[PDB]
Amino acid sequence: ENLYFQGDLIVSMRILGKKRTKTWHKGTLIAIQTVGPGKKYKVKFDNKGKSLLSGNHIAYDYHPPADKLYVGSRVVAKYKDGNQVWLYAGIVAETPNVKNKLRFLIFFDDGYASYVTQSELYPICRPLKKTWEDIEDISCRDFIEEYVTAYPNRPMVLLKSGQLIKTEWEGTWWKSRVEEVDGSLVRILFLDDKRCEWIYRGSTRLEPMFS
Ligand SMILES: CC(=O)c1ccc(N)cc1O
Repeated sequence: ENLYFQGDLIVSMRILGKKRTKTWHKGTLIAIQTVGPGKKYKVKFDNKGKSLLSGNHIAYDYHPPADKLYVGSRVVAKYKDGNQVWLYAGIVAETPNVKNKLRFLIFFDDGYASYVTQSELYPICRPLKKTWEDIEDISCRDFIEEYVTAYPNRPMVLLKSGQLIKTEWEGTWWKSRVEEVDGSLVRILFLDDKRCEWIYRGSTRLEPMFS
């Protein structure tokens, strides 16, 4: 059947939709379709191109109130990529507290982690019951499932600036150095390449965690 209303969604609403590039873009909800127990949402992107999407592949164009966000919430967030920014899907790993200077920690679907503000988040409209089950990469999906279900039990390595450690990249161990710590994240310098990455302190990419 063709619907005009479904839960709090209404045909003609402005929304965000997931493109095949896996980045998220503004559009209009132009149709809602049922096939028995299934629902699909037809979106016209601001370029006139159209997709028929599942409810976990659309998000509201508004910032969620803090009482609606939990560890494990499915969100779209601002993803900082060199000098350019995209909207990309992730999972809430931490809500604001004194130790994180009142920020949200996001674990993005590609395995990147970053702190963001409430004004950098958008809630997915129809998340799955197990919110991690639409993460395409198997190793990223299994990590989130264990993290979210074990919380608040979170093994982490205590690190200090200047500490020499081994860090994983492309399946092997690299000589690296701790440059800075920010809450649950550490900035690692790869010593041969002379470039940095922000990594979660509970990641088995850090040899001390792995051991
Ligand atoms: C270790 C880590 O930071 C991490 C793991 C899985 C994932 N989907 C996203 C992530 O950010």
